[PDB]
Amino acid sequence: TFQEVQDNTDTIWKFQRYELIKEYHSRPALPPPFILLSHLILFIRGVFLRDLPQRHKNFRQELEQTEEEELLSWEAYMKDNY
Amino acid sequence: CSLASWIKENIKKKECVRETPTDAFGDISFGGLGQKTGKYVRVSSDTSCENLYQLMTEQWKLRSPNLLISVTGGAKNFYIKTHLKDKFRRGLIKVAQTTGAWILTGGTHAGVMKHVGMAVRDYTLSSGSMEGQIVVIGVAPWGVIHNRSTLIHPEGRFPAYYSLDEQGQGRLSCLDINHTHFLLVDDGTQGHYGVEIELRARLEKLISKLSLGNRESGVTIPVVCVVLDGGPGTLNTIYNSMLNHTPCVVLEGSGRLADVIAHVASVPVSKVTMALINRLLKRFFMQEYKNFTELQIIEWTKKIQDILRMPHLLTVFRIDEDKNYDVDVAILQALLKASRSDEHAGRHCWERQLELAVAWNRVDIAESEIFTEESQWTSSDLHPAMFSALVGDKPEFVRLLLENGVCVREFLE
Amino acid sequence: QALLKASRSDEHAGRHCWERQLELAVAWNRVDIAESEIFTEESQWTSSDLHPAMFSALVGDKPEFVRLLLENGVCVREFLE
Ligand SMILES: Nc1ncnc2c1ncn2[C@@H]1O[C@H](COP(=O)(O)OP(=O)(O)OC[C@H]2O[C@@H](O)[C@H](O)[C@@H]2O)[C@@H](O)[C@H]1O
Repeated sequence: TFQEVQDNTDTIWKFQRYELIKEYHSRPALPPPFILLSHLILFIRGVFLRDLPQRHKNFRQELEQTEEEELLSWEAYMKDNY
Repeated sequence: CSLASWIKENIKKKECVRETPTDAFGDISFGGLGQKTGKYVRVSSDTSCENLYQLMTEQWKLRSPNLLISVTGGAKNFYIKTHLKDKFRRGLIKVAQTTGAWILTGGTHAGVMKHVGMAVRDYTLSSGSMEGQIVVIGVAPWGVIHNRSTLIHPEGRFPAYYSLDEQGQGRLSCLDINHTHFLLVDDGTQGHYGVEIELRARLEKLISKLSLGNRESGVTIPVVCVVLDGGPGTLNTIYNSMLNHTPCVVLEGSGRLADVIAHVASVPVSKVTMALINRLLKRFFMQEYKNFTELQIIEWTKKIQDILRMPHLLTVFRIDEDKNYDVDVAILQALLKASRSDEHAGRHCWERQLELAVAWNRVDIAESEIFTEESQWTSSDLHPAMFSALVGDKPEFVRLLLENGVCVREFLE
Repeated sequence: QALLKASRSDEHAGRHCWERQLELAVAWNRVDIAESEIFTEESQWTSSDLHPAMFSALVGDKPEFVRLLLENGVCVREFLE
């Protein structure tokens, strides 16, 4: 198994990067000694007026409807060209 | 609004028949708020070539052309299988994009004009419209286009709005969507079809001589009519284009009137009679054959022999991907067959067809038809085609031009 | 073949030459004969006519009839409407 595991792939580290990206993306900036200082602000903001309306804005996006059709038509053209 | 000084001081219109100065010109915009507007001018069926020329290249700010192509087909009776339609639009995109072409049609939202405009919108989304906008110029009758109430105005209407109706289309027709220019024509009548033909052919000849005095030699830009299938009007516009010597009509090998000429074009001119064409009209126009007058049959059966009289302007092709045959092959063959039998002795048969055969990847036709063994060449003639083949990554034309007489010592001198 | 040669020369003008022979040519795997003899280039088609043969070819795992009926005029937007 060890030889099969070590000789399996070179893309393991690249896959790991993505595992790091999510949790260290979402977490607030200030370190865990002072994380309660961020919790006070983010907890006070949470119940008064809705904060961070896009929870994830660099991963998941909702395209405008006028753009969507022009976007899909381009990749259908590229599919036939492929 | 600087064009408005000229466009109410040169171009007239027709009424009552007497003529008067025109109105109702501007820029139409369709339903999408941001879909790019066009430019419409009515010109009532009889105008000077100089005034139309000044409208064409000066007051619309429109650059010189490289290849004019014209598409004629059936409207309101046009049926084609999905396979042939798909192959035709895929070929027509590549024809219309590799060269800086102009494409011309009778733009109304009915049939073959719809199938041209949808391929043009598919490419302009596929291109992203960065620069070099494709010009798809349309010519339609003023009288038979409908719901012009929001369009007729005596002072100009630049953000002119227009909506597609698609309901009241019994004796009138709806205007198309995917064009950019519009020349509407008016004969003083409000119901008759088929007025546009004469100014369409005269506009083809007018565009054909635009590239003269611009460069070193007097070579005119090529024109090509591509006919798919259509009824009594399409045969009329084919004949009216072929009266002019330069246009070359290229026919699809699948349709109804295209199958008529595809079956007539085998026999000699003496063989064809009025019984044979009557037999073929019963055979191909299965429905609506009855509605035809015998006198109208007598008119077609003279039109068809006048089309068959000149055999070096008539070419039937058949699209098949197995035998490596497409629309560009047909355009290039029908363009080479015309020039070889002409008044000129030489030096113009090859000059503008070589760069067009290099821009497309059609090496096989090029070698036999242009590099005939009875020809003689010099490297200083073949330098620009060598540069054009070498930049755009076509190694086979490099291999062929290298051994037909391009010296590298002369080329990089 | 002997069933298609009879019906084409008959008293009726049309609309019965193909209706019961198409489903029988789809139940058997005989695509090659079907295309030339029934899908003549001088014919015209509509997807609402070819829906039941499309269903019968699609259930019984015949991909070639799917490929042929798809390009002779069956629209998927009309079929799964
Ligand atoms: N320019 C037109 N636009 C829309 N509909 C038309 C047009 N011309 C004719 N029609 C309608 O279509 C019917 C005939 O259709 P076809 O015979 O298939 O087309 P055809 O008459 O040959 O006209 C072909 C059209 O294309 C252009 O090349 C040319 O400007 C001509 O008008 C007629 O009943 C007529 O009402």
